[PDB]
Amino acid sequence: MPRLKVKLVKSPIGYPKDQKAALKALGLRRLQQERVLEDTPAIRGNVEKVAHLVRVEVV
Amino acid sequence: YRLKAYYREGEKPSALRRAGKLPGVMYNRHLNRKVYVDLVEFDKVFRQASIHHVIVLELPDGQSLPTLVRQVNLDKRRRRPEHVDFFVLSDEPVEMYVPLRFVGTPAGVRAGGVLQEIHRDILVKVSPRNIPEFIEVDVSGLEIGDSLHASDLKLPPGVELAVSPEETIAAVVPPE
Amino acid sequence: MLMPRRMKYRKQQRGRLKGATKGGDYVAFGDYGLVALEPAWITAQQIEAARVAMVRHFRRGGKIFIRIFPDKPYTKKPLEVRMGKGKGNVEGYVAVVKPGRVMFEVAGVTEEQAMEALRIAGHKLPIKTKIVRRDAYDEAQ
Amino acid sequence: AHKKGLGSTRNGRDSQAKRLGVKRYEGQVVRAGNILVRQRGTRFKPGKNVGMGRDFTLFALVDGVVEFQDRGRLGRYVHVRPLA
RNA sequence: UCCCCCGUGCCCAUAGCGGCGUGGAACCACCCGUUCCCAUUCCGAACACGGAAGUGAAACGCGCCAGCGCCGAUGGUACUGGGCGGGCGACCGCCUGGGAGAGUAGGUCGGUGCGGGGG
RNA sequence: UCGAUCAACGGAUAAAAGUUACCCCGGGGAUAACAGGCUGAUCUCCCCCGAGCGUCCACAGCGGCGGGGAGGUUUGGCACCUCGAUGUCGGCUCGUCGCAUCCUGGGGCUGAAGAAGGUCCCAAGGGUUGGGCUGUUCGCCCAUUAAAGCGGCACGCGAGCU
RNA sequence: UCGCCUCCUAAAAGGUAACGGAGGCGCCCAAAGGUCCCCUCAGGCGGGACGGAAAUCCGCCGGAGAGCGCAAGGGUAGAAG
RNA sequence: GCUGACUGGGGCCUGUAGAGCACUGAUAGGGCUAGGGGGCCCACCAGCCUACCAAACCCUGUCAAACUCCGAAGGGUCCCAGGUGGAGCCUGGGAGUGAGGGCGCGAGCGAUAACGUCCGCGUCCGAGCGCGGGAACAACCGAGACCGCCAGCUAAGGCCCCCAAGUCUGGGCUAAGUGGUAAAGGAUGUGGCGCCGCGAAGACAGCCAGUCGAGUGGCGCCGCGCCGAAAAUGAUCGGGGCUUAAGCCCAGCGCCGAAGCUGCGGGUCUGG
Repeated sequence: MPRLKVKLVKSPIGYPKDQKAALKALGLRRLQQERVLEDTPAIRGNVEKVAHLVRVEVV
Repeated sequence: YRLKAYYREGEKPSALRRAGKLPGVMYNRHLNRKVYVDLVEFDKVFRQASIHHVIVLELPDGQSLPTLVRQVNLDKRRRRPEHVDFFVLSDEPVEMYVPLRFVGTPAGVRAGGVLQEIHRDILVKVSPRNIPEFIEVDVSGLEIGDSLHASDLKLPPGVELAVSPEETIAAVVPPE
Repeated sequence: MLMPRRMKYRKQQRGRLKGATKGGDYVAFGDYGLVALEPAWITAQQIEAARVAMVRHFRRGGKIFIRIFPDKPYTKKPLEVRMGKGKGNVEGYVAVVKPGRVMFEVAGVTEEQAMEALRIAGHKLPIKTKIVRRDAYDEAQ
Repeated sequence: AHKKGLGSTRNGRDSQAKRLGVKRYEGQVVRAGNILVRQRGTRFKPGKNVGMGRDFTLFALVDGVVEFQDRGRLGRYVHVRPLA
């Protein structure tokens, strides 16, 4: 699968718990953090949830 | 009565509306197509044609479909048409409304009263190749007391009364 | 003054005003409307006042159609009192009005008289109004 | 400092809430006994391996798996398809 | 495998109402009886028993019909998960996902499982 | 298996009401009265609509039914600083500010002949009295007056007095 | 006002406060209980001696609006009547 | 010892938003019309009429927390996947709390008042009155501060001077210092889109209508501004001062800018 590189670029301070949790699932933990992940729907499903905190990019 | 129609693919209706176009559809037992028309030109037409008179739609393949309107949905606020339903006719007999001619004026005048066009038009079964222009009434002795309802009409050839027919059509009633 | 003859319940909750009108939004009777441009509760006293002005204008003349009806009760605690101790007493009644509602309507009149009459009424109403005609308001086939 | 005088209401009651409802859903494994619905009528009618108590309560008669069923005018049935 | 009827389930009104035609050889009914079993707050009406002259009138089965009932898209709206804006407020607006209800076209005078009896 | 309006209904004793301005302690700005604050229903002022009033004639003077605001001086609503204290009416003395102006200066309409009014517009620079009655605020009254304005300053001002 | 039950408020699981809206309970039935077997409502339109506008009788039409001791809701005639 | 939050797919459960009028009520206009009022008019009891009150029924229009023929988005739950997280589950020792506050959204109360009051979901302050923005300012915007740096890149917000960075570019509006905070309502204030009147049947405005020789009027959409606008110590958009802007709308490029992120050194705790 064309893997995903997602990066946290906006602070989740003020946002809902589930969204803050969702970030953990992925494993984004600092800002500017970058991770490459599989393109599986469970991963995507979370990445849509936070779309607005993230720059998303394909690999 | 002709209108340049166009073919709508999947452009957000919003954007079409924004751009002075009027989204819509056309259908009959056989065809079903997303269309759009221009607003001000449609209105120019509809302002007269309405649902009483046929409109011929000119698509971008030169073809010219004979249609009736079946629906004008509109935005309550900014009371404008959001979307037009066009029914393309063929030959099978189709139901529609046909306008009336309120001749003269009623005799209920001394008590201040005023006419009520309860039915400007009536529902009728007709063939697409025998569509009448209008129907002719006879109002004159409509006083402050009595009225008229049912099949008291001058039904021409090609016509079938598709109402009750026992139902009130125009009654003169007291002033405010 | 202008109120129901019965109600299932005597007092009722205030609620809210989402947009639109739901219905009562097209002409239907007379040949000229007065339409709402903003939501509001309109009180019976206002409706009446407007209506009377309409008639007064084209004195005893044409016809009038009052298309909103005050079914909602309007509570208000006694004057000078503090909070609590149940809901207040019913003072009057309102008609909930939302943009694009055709509140009035007229028939058997000149456009000049009509135009004017309505305007007048629009003044008695605590909201902004517009005048209407009889366009593509003919939801038929 | 002139205090306005007030009344009373004759109203301020409701009952204890009673926790009604479906208690297991389609495809939950259940043991015999397990109550499946707490209801005030025949909102659900008892199906295969489903008993119903004096109070309309439906319950598994076997260790199985729950299936629901709408039969239009016949109503809604809860069954336990047994595994074994 | 193909008819028709008799049972008996499933789908849950597109199965229905109302109209109109049909069917008695076989089934089935209505029917003939009220001795016997069994019955009626009074009635052989119903239930039940013994029958087989008569009828398909009733009821049931099969066909046609859209007046009523039922079902019902597509399109477009409303509403809204989530993201963001305007207003002093009532409330309004843009994004991206979901998307009615009414209504228009249209459709419907049912479909099917097992077992029996008859061509 | 029985005896509970143990109903203040998870049920203090088997058994129980008042008063304190003669009052005390411990606390609270967790909670009222004064003041401020938020709010502005009420309150004061101004505006929109033009049924009608005004012999005639919607606005000289007026405005039904209704509609929209301003101000924050009323009575309140809320309980936010203050209960290890923010003295809490009115009077006097001392002022200073606002204009929605009671005189005085301009001015336009007038149902303005003159004189004198009415009404609105601009304008606080200066003025805005002495008494009787009540603690009074305010008010009514006497005699005057060009006039005898209405408010804010913790219902200005008690480490200034009463 | 103080416990208990029904409805709403309650934002389509559950739960959800206020001196919010609005009602009931502190009983009752030896048949109003167990089982077996039967039976089907309210209305409406005719028609019928005393007989109202429903006394009892007949005939059509009537899927449920009747009824189920009592408040409300749910349920229910393929019965809980 | 992988079972957690959260996520993907499947399956149930649901009666709100919206909508609807089939039930329960409310309701406008019309028709038809049981009763009743009342006129015609008599007791032989009938009978005719009613711009009166008024069931059902019909047509056309609506309303509802305690209405629903209908019904989303979402929510709850089980299964199967991902998910090693200062996740989860189990047994025990020690607590503090049991006084909340604001903001947004959804309801109630209230007056569609309150730094009001009561719940619900969320979030922050509380304990983040540490840091940047907002003139100043718990909870609005940005962002979670182990220590050090005379390094670098960004966030919100900014780039005429105070004050870091553009008196940057391209196109419009506006003439009120609007901007620099208010409504009904008024106006030949401006600008931009629309569509009709009707003009050598040459009056649109001006002197006898001829001359006059052309443009005239009327609506409808949209932007910016004007009056409506009066309170009490000295004023003011934070201040200077801004007018083809230093205002407003639309485009774009670059820079500035936090304790956010990088770089470099160090410390500590966990796991390997």
